[PDB]
Amino acid sequence: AKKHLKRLYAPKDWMLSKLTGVFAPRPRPGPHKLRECLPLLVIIRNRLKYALNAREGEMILRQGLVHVDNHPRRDGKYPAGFMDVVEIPKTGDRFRLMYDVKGRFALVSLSEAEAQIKLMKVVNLYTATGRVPVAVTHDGHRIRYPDPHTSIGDTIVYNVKEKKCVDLIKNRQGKAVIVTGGANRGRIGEIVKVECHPGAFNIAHLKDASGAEFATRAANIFVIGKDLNHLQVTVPKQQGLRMNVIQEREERLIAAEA
Amino acid sequence: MRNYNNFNRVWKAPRRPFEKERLDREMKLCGQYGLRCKREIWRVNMTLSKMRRTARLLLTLPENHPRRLLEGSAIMRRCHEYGFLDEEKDKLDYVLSLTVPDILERRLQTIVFKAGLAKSVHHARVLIQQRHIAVAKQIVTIPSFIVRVSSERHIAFADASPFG
Amino acid sequence: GIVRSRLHKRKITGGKTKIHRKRMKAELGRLPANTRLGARRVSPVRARGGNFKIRALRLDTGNFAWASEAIAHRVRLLDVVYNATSNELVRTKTLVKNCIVAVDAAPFKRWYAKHYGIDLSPKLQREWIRRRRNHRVEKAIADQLREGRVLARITSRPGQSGRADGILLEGAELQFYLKRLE
RNA sequence: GAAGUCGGCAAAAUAGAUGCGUAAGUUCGCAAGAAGCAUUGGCUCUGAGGGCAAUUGCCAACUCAGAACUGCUUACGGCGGGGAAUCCAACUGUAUAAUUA
RNA sequence: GAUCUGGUUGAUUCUGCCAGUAGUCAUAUGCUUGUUUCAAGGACUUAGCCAUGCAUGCCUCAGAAUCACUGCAUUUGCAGGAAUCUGCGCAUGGCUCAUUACAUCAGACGUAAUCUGCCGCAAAAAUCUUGCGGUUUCCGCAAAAUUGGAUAACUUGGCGAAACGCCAAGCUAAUACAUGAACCAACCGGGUGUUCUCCAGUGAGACGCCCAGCGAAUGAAUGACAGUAAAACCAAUGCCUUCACUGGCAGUAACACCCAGCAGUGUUGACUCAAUUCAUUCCGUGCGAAAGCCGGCUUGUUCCGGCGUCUUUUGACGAACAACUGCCCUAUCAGCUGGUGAUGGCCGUGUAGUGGACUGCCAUGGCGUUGACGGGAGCGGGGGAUUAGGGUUCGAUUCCGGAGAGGGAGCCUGAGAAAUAGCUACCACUUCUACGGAGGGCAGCAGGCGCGCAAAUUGCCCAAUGUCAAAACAAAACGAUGAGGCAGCGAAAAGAAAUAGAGCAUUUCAAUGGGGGAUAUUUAAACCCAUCCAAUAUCGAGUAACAAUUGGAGGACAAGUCUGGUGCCAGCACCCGCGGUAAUUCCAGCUCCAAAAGCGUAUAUUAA
RNA sequence: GGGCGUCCGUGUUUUACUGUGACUAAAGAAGCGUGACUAAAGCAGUCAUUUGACUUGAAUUAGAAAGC
Repeated sequence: AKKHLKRLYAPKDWMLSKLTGVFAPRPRPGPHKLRECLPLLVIIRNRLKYALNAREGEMILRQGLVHVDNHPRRDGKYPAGFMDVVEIPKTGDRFRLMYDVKGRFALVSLSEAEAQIKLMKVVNLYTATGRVPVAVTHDGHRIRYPDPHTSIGDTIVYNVKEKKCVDLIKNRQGKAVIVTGGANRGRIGEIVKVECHPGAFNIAHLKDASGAEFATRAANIFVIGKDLNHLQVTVPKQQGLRMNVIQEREERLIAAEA
Repeated sequence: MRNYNNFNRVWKAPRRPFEKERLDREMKLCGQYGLRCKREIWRVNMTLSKMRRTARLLLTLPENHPRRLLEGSAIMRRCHEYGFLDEEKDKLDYVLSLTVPDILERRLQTIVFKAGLAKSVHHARVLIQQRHIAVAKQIVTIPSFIVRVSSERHIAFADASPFG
Repeated sequence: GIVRSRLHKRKITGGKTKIHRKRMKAELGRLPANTRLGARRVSPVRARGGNFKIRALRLDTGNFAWASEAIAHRVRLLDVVYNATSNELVRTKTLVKNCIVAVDAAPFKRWYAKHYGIDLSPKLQREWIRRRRNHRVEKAIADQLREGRVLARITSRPGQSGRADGILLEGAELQFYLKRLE
């Protein structure tokens, strides 16, 4: 039962210098998995800069000033992974935690009304005691009495304010999907088709905007909206697109002139 | 332990310790560029070899191969800056022909002497450590500072020096 | 103590495994609890997540099911008749799963009369009439019920669960053991 | 515990059966029961080993193995001490009836 | 830079090795050192032995305060709070490489074969209690549930040489432990009354009675379907039609009202699984609304807020099992395994679970020249050196994985241990004693002995990075942290770069930091670096005595047919060869050579 | 009346090799950007002009065999 987590063994995305510490904050079990999550401490301290130290971590957190999912969280070791909503009421900033292209956590800012909305993938669907059906979201919510249509692989648009499930999204043929995990992270596109493969991974072909093709294991697919033109969340400023590596570079030279 | 700070070699001693052909070529460079030691030669042999060697690898490669464009242009840019090469020359074959003087001509010691702020190169090397030369508003005490070609206009003298 | 690992065994090829490790607590055998007929005894053991499993030293009554009728009844264990592993376990009477047993049989009679009216309220008489139809009872059973002892096969695992529960044997196997028994 | 004595002479010792185990040397046959370790009673049971007659029925005579319980005061007769080497004769045999085998 | 050179012959051309030289975060050692930046540092031999100190504990507004404790005190007390019970943690971190070749490990799969505290999302109507009166220790009226006895600190007596050693008796708490809650309060069922209410016996209706909660046990059912389109005969039953069971298939999910659709349909690649129903069970080895706490209050017999806890459940952080491919040298190791498990089978047992893991019976298999078995060296890898390429080698060491705490074994507690700064024992060592006894475990960080070619301070600090925790900070009131960080020691390696510049005699025009020092900056504090020699006002170098060394000068190999001394001596020389009286080689002086704050030598390794 | 999608019932090909693609810890190595005064490093910083801006940067590649 390990407790400490070392820098070099922390995931690279927390983006913490090899020098300047032996350890990284180890996230507790929680909604999101260890290897894919960003602790609150790394959010306020390293990302938002509201705290220059871990000492100022508890100063800010243990006061419960920093909300995720409407609930005040006291723990800097709390994992907040993806689709999460991190609100700070004091300053009045609002963040969705979505993946950036290039496979990194980016904090999307969003309007007051859109922080109500949280949409979560259906990881499992089972029957509870007394025939209650339940759906276990990628997030970790157990959601009782979902839509009678929900199935594994579908997103449940979930209102975090009033606690209820609003409309869902299936997954078939073309539907906008953000890739989560496995080298295509953040890259968005329709499903062109899905390979079957009983007893093993389903490899799932996608198409970004402006055409391009790539695959993932279908457990990295997260549905969003009916068409790639309509998406029920706000994606980062580079939507799903990868630029060619030679176009990325020569645009950092032209801009380098100022 | 547990301290991850990467260090590396910048230079290499040659096989065949003394060949009168090389030693001759050495001294002829030491006196001309005002160098302290052979060590400072063997250094521009390795930064030139490393540079040269990746030019071969990329060159053996097919044209338009994604490394040859991106990684190939970047070696070919940085040699236009620093003025190892002339802005007239872009084949990437030219990188593959360079010589120890090209990188020594570009060393702040010779340039302060070439720019004419000093008698030859011994005045220039002392006059840098004496802290008087500044590159652009920045006092630069290292003789081996390689002078980017955009920065060869700005040298003049320090403002904390006698001379300002 | 007792260990479940493989570290002491000859490899397929016949050589010795050289043990570089010490024993672990994740490998354990709790001596057998050899159950027997008698007044109920129990020693509770706490195991591998804080869960208790009840060893039954010496249990008697036990709870027996009559399949094809979908029932059960709480009935003394009279005797341990047969066992497929050792013959000693019969002399000694150890109760282990899939032992065979003689069972008091008496409440099954009372159930089979209370249900079908047959002894081996006119609203409830006709119900009997309705339950008769579609239904028949193997002689070999009802012939055992007259005696008031029915061959059973104890289904619970009495060392782990701390209780002896079983089924009354049927004809497909009831004829196998009766022969195999005498 | 061989100090006895020419010398372990005489005495003691070993000991049945079953299982495991067994060196150098060798003419490959042996050495070998090498050396050495362990088991053994009484009682109540269980398994295996067959014949005959028309799957079933009836029957004789013994042996071996296994278990539970219980006991030893180690307790008839009978019955090898063993190991390391040298000399001689290859071996079994014969041979001074009445001092020499 | 895909490079070679000296030594076999009188000469030659070969084979062919020795010697040469270039690395090495490769270690040692020798001589030498001005300044800076970032670094390894008791691994190699003993996983040897250790004096002494520290190395984990943690409390808020929110679990228990008569300290016969300290402050304030016209309020019944509020403000700290030393200890002590209680809850959590000590199973992590640190160190170390002894063991170890279908083990461990890497990449890739699996648990549908399982346990999983803390943490996230959720679930929750089992229960005849309490008071008053009476009274049969039982009815009857009543409803904010006003439950119980004991323990520590503490006091009294104290035992003992001592001891992270103990004994009586007397007090008193709980979120410790033990008890326990009816109406509020629903829906859904199984079995049934010698029960009465009806209409003609597969009758319906009421009422009575025993049972109907999550979880666990056994048993039974469900956990779908798919290879066909009409008709009619019988009983029931529906519906239509009549007046009547009268005539008859129009209509069309089901169902005998109180719910006219409150489940006719869980999930997988696949399940004896999820879940539901029926029958018997569950006696502690499960289940409280902690009969718990402090805050709001505009307010109290349903005001409100944030914590604490039980049982159930499923995600997550994990645990433990299995093993698809691959891993050094040896045949002067060829057969290995099955007495007493060897490979498989059957019913069990044991386990958290699968399994010869184990008991009984049965079979005779299983492995091996594609190297089993045995032996030798070894923690595995990410990786490092060196390499044109291909390779050869190293990997005790920071990150992941495994193992151990002197040797062995056993175990308690717990969600997790076969734990060692936890217990029990034996062995080998050892420390106190009043002689009766009681102790110890540095492969934690410093440091000691020993060993060796071989390796630093018994230093400061939690400021940062993390961890545990009852925990924010501050306010009388800053948790521990030898993990970690900081400096000391430190020519292992790695970067930058001084020891002069300007116009052989001279002569003199500046310039610099080594060093000194600072209103200070730095830092937790101090250091080091950087900034500075006036900003009104502060140091300084000329034989630059502030003085560069280590190896060489016949050849390979760059540099003397100098001068002394020695005479096959002493010594040099990696190899070849020098020295026996004019020595290009020894010992010296001068002279030049290579590298240079660095340079020889030894052994190991790579290229050659 | 024909046609796709789904599920089920009834009536024959792989592998090496190669191309592409998934799936894969960081440190290390190769590499982009960047005047930490240079360099060994680092992942930073740069800019206005103040009471923030850059949607700030932190690219990308290799990494036996086996497995998909």
